[PDB]
Amino acid sequence: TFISRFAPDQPRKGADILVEALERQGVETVFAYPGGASMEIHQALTRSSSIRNVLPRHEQGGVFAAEGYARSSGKPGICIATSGPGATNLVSGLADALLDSVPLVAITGQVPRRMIGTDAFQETPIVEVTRSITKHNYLVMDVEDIPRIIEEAFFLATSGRPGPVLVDVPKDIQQQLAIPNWEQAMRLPGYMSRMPKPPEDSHLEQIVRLISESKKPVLYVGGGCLNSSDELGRFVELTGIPVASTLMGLGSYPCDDELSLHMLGMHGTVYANYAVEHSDLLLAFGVRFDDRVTGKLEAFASRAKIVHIDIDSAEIGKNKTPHVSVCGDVKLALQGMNKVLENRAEELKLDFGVWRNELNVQKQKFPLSFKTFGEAIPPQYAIKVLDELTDGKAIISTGVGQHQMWAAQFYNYKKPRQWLSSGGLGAMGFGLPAAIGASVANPDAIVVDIDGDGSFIMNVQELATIRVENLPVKVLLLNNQHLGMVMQWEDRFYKANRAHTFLGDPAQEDEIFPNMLLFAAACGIPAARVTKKADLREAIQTMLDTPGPYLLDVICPHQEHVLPMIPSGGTFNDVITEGDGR
Amino acid sequence: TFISRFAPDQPRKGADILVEALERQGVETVFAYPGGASMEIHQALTRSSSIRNVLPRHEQGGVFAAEGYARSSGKPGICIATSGPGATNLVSGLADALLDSVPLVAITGQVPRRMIGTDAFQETPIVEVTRSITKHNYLVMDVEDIPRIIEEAFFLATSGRPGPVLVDVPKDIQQQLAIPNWEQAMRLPGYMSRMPKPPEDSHLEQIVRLISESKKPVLYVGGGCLNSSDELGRFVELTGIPVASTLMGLGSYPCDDELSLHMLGMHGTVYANYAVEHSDLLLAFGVRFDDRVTGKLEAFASRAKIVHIDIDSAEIGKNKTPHVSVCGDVKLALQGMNKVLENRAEELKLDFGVWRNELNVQKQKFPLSFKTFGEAIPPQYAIKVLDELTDGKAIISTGVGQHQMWAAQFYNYKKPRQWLSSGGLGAMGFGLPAAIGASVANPDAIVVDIDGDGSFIMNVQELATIRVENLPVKVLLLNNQHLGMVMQWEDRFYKANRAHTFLGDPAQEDEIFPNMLLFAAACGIPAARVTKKADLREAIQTMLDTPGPYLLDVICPHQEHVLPMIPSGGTFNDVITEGDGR
Ligand SMILES: Cc1cc2nc3c(=O)[nH]c(=O)nc-3n(C[C@H](O)[C@H](O)[C@H](O)COP(=O)(O)OP(=O)(O)OC[C@H]3O[C@@H](n4cnc5c(N)ncnc54)[C@H](O)[C@@H]3O)c2cc1C
Ligand SMILES: Cc1cc2nc3c(=O)[nH]c(=O)nc-3n(C[C@H](O)[C@H](O)[C@H](O)COP(=O)(O)OP(=O)(O)OC[C@H]3O[C@@H](n4cnc5c(N)ncnc54)[C@H](O)[C@@H]3O)c2cc1C
Ligand SMILES: Cc1ncc(C[n+]2c([C@@](C)(O)OO)sc(CCOP(=O)(O)OP(=O)(O)O)c2C)c(N)n1
Ligand SMILES: Cc1ncc(C[n+]2c([C@@](C)(O)OO)sc(CCOP(=O)(O)OP(=O)(O)O)c2C)c(N)n1
Ligand SMILES: COc1nc(C)nc(NC(=O)NS(=O)(=O)c2ccccc2OCCCl)n1
Ligand SMILES: COc1nc(C)nc(NC(=O)NS(=O)(=O)c2ccccc2OCCCl)n1
Ligand SMILES: [Mg+2]
Ligand SMILES: [Mg+2]
Ligand SMILES: [Mg+2]
Ligand SMILES: [Mg+2]
Repeated sequence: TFISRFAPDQPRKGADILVEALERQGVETVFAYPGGASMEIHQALTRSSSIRNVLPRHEQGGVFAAEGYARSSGKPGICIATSGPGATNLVSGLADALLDSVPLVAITGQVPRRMIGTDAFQETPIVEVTRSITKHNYLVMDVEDIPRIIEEAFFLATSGRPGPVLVDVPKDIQQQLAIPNWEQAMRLPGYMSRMPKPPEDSHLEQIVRLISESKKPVLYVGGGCLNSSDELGRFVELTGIPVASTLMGLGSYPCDDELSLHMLGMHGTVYANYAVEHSDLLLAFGVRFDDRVTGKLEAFASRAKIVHIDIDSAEIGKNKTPHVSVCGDVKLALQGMNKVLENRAEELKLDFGVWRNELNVQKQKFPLSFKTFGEAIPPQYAIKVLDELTDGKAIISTGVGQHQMWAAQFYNYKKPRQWLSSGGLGAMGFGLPAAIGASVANPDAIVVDIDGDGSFIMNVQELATIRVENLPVKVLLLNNQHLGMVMQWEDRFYKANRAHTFLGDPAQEDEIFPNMLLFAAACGIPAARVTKKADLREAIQTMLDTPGPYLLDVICPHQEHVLPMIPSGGTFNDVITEGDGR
Repeated sequence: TFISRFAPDQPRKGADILVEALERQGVETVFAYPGGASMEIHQALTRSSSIRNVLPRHEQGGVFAAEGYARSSGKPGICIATSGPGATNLVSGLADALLDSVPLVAITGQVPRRMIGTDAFQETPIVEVTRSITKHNYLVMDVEDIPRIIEEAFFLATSGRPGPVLVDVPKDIQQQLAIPNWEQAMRLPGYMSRMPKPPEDSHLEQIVRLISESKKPVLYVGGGCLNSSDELGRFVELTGIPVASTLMGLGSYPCDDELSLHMLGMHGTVYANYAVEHSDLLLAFGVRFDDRVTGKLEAFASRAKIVHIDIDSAEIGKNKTPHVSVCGDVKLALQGMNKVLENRAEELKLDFGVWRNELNVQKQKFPLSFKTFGEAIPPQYAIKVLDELTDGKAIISTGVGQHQMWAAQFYNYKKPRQWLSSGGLGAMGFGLPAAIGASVANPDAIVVDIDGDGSFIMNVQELATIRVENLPVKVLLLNNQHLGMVMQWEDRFYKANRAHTFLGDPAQEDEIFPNMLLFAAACGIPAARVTKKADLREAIQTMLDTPGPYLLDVICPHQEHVLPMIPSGGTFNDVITEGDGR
């Protein structure tokens, strides 16, 4: 039973109605940066005792923190910005949340309703700008609609395939006095009538049947399984099917497990891509068959019966055409299939030990490998040490690039929502603000931003946020002085011709530039640099043991390449397994 | 004080709420064609005792009748159609009403809300289709919004620059029971804050000043003056400025008046186009400077100070850049200027008799002329006889083409809203259904559809409507067996090479085809054909004296050309004054 701060017959500002609408959704944290068009909302936030605001230093930091909050908790992330330049600073995070299916509610202040369309001060038609990069958006045109629209926004953001919803609120609506009606029904008849139903036994029986008739089955799990950790684990016990995971699915099935093929795709392991290449049954659970994973679509799982379980009917058959399809929640499909598998256990007699042994041969012939040069620090090794010293229990956020791939390859995530990374859009600058949101959502967890030097500097201003909010955010900065992933493609395909990928100072070519330690010092954050591989273990331990925030500048040789690599649009026969920039 | 047919606490269907919403707007006549998605609305219409439905035989006839109703009365015309093929049949009339600024409210049934977007039975996304050809449109998503949206539709259609508004009503909303709230405020804050204010004396004084300083002033009046007949007439008394009128403005100033220059433009009189060509002050009242009137914009009124009074700020300076501009209702501007002119009468001493005499010389050297060949009926002469026998008091609707021009040139409209013609879009088939709407709105008036044989056959099915509704609609069919206006351009610019402009039967080339008398006979409408000019006067008199509907098939030589003609994009020096298809 909710307790309002206003009498049921007492008129309050629309901004107070909006804040209470957030309170009634269970919101405890927002990421709000004030401006003229949203001042009323910020005043109403100070009047709330249950909602805390984390003031970022850039609205892109605000939306990315809301993402990290959401990705690490399963709850919707809430960011708030003013009109115009505040709203446009949210755009990268909105697109990021849509491509990765992250539940997000973004609220933007807007000019007064009568000023809309007149090129008013700090006016941006943000509803038009963001229509194609949000799951849905709204322009509130009356204070009476605030309870309903906020409720619909949270429902749309969190139900079905999750995504971002933007709510544009004109300033005059924030000031207008009204008595809210919290009993209004939502106006989503089409959306609600097309929400997937529980999976029928008809479809679930056929899948278990295809499993018993197959000899080379491969699980292909992705971001849709983040809430099915227990069900997927039980499913693997009952079937013994090896698990290949996408970038977004990492941790749904434990990485340090015997049946784990780890990541597949462009930078997936040789044995995971091998398994899919030669499988006869592909169980595609919570995946969208993106080009990083499949390469050439015609060659992807070319001799496999493809079972695709997805909550979005539009994804089924979008790129790869399945044989069997189930449109529904993969959590429920796993539960139904687990019952059938448990009952018919002695009848089915499932044993894929011959297939698993064929894969474990590839696993030992072509494992993930890295080279140690003198006393230089291998980035892959630094992440393995972090995994060891944190016991694989840390929440990991990343930027985008080589360090992102190494953070995916060389850390054994035991649970979903430890892995917070921008996969579909791949937005640099995500790692630091995402760690802010993850730490606020999980204040007792070890939170480490494994960042690159290009990605880290893009939103370096959020170090001030970390200090002011006294968040124990650790930064493991893999510093190669380059835009590494673009540098790698220069080496492979452009004869190592450098086109603006060096991030240091060419006048002092052998100096680490910039000095990231002084960025941390500017914000009162203790920091250190490590260069010798012998010193790396104690340096990471110091970062972990030092209470509060900490930045560890880990210098790495830039000639490292992420391996293996299947070229874009290629097949398994095109996989690159050796070579670097030396 | 309105009297509802339901108790204020009694729930009724949304369809009954919609019909009462029409009743509360003063609606007495709708033009509604039933279908599955609008059956509920039609059931609710039979329960209304104050609203009469005129069932057309085609929804295009329905919307064009709503136009004729509106154009002839100043009230909004209301048409109703079912979803899908009913809605798409409204499209030509919606575009027609937008280009001519006709107040119109179109209501379309729609599939149930949950079916929208699923390619349901008879589903058309009519709101998307018609967004660019309506002033505004709505998709009603809750039964509670019906009172507000209907009120906003009528307000938007009739206020400012009038235009069509479409309201799309899903079938489930028509069936849902609710208690309407008729006190809801409209949500048009931007539109209402930008509605033009009464004209300031600052701007009105400057215009009267420019009048006293000019020696060759020309009034240039259009469709925006249809409600300023008295004010414009008083303005002409106080200034003695000659009046040139657009196609849409005909009748605002009486045609059979001494100061009337009649129509200007592509087929305007030589003296009207002369006056504008050599004017030093152009009073552009309620006009939009379209290409038919101006020709080459740089040459149009090239040596004139241009005063443009328009209620739409977007029209001021759109094609021609004025010197002085007033954004407001021309009715109020005329009233304000009339006060100034009346007070400073002896001070201003306005006399343009020198300019008027220079124009009356052109008026006598180059008047409107037509040629009589043997006993063949000149179409121009037929319209002059109709003018005489009706004493210039008939409501005239037309199709589009040569007959439309002759109906504009050779009938002296004494008041606005006697002239109902499609000017901006120029849609053939307008004349017959427009006469239906004009007769329903003016049941004691003489209503004559001056139609062409191509235009008349397009909506010939509305003859059944005329008989069933027992409307005294007269049809003066100027039958030249051709698509005359396109034929004229073939003669002038394509060496008379015929490209599908002959409407008769080439097997029986000298037979009148089709036999329009049998179309009228099929619908129990008395009819006659006249071919000899000597018989024309009695035939028209018989048409007028015979009570009820009547069709007069007036056979005309097809080689007639509308004269004069300024070629498209030409100047006054390019005017064509002689020649035909002989
Ligand atoms: C530099 C870089 C390199 C990359 N290389 C790789 C790579 O080598 N390998 C790799 O895997 N990725 C790689 N990616 C990531 C990549 O581009 C995509 O983000 C990722 O492959 C897609 O993950 P997904 O298939 O699990 O679909 P997601 O983006 O996670 O979407 C989830 C899918 O499951 C469905 N779903 C959601 N919820 C449910 C539910 N409850 N039940 C059923 N279905 C549900 C959704 O409708 C959607 O179809 C890389 C990214 C970057 C930036
Ligand atoms: C075959 C054919 C030939 C044609 N040839 C000619 C021709 O030779 N000559 C000719 O004149 N037309 C001709 N037309 C008609 C033509 O294409 C245009 O419809 C017409 O010229 C435009 O009329 P208008 O300038 O009065 O503007 P309208 O279409 O009547 O619009 C009214 C204008 O006044 C403004 N307004 C409305 N209400 C008010 C108010 N209360 N106060 C102030 N302003 C207001 C509106 O914003 C708008 O700018 C022809 C049409 C056809 C089909
Ligand atoms: C906002 C933004 N701008 C540019 C991008 C294009 N990319 C990349 C890519 C793979 O998306 O190529 O398309 S990765 C990358 C360079 C990463 O520099 P680093 O942070 O130092 O990490 P590393 O360990 O050295 O590799 C660039 C420039 C991007 N994704 N986001
Ligand atoms: C729905 C529609 N289709 C085609 C049209 C193109 N036009 C015309 C025009 C000027 O708009 O040329 O653009 S006029 C015209 C022929 C008129 O045949 P009539 O009715 O017999 O009259 P008349 O006395 O003989 O001239 C055509 C074909 C049109 N406007 N509407
Ligand atoms: C320096 O100007 C300033 N500074 C600050 C800190 N606040 C405000 N607020 C404000 O202008 N409110 S407003 O009247 O409703 C308003 C009117 C018109 C257009 C926009 C608009 O607001 C939306 C953007 Cl501020 N203005
Ligand atoms: C021959 O079928 C028929 N005939 C007639 C005369 N009426 C109806 N009515 C009807 O189908 N109503 S509906 O259930 O709500 C409905 C459901 C789905 C899609 C559309 C739809 O209606 C909108 C278009 Cl009819 N159907
Ligand atoms: Mg080592
Ligand atoms: Mg780098
Ligand atoms: Mg004669
Ligand atoms: Mg004709």
